[PDB]
Amino acid sequence: DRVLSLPAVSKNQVLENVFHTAPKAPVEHLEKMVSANSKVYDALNLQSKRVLIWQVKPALF
Amino acid sequence: ENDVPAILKEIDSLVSREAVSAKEVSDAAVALTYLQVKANRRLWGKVLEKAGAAQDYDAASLTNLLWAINTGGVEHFKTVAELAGPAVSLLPSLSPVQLSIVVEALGGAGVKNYELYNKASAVVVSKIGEFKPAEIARVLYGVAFGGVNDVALAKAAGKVFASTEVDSRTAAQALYALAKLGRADKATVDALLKSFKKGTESASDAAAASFALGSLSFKAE
Repeated sequence: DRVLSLPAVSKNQVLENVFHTAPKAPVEHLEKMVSANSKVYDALNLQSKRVLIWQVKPALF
Repeated sequence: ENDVPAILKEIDSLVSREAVSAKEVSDAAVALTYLQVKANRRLWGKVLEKAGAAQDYDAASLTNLLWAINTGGVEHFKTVAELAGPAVSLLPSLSPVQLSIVVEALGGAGVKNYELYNKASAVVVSKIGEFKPAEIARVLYGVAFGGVNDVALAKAAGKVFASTEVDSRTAAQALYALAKLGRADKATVDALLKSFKKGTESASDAAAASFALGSLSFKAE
């Protein structure tokens, strides 16, 4: 019964209690806000090819 | 150095920026009538686009704008009829010489604002001596063409046109206002009809007195 003197908690159960959650990448905040601010650029810039300024305030000609 | 199309591009870049105020959009409109810019419609469109966006409006910039809209012959009902919001809030703040330009421009465009012309006729009969004869005709042109059949003003204007004889252009505006009201008062049409052989300078007021006489069916002059 030498196995009953070994630590009963497995090496697996250490690696799933220490590494419980997949950690958040540093770059996943950049490349997720950048793709969402690229829609703020598109709609709201005045130099974009798809501005909403002629759709929401139609021009007086 | 006398640059008229190069000053249109300098006016175009004044009203194409982001935070044009009332005074900068008044004077852009005033400069487009003195320059007689009927050919460029988009430049007149950029001015009335900023004229709806402009939020503060003192007494002098509202009447300079409304003069320029009326004199320039530019009409956009949405822009001009929402300029009656500044006017009913600046109405005790307005000069008697300035209230004639507001009500003539808002009336001549057809702005259906009964709160404006009720308060702007009650002012012009509370101070009837304070208004020169050209100003009582401009208010009368406005209240008539704004859809108000105010005969209280048309009597008080008729007592002024009998006491003092008026200019030719002053009378023909007053005839045109009484023609739309459909009044045909012999006491006041003939008091305004004597102003038309001292020499008239425009043909627009000879043609409008022509229209106003025939619509009331008086006879030619």
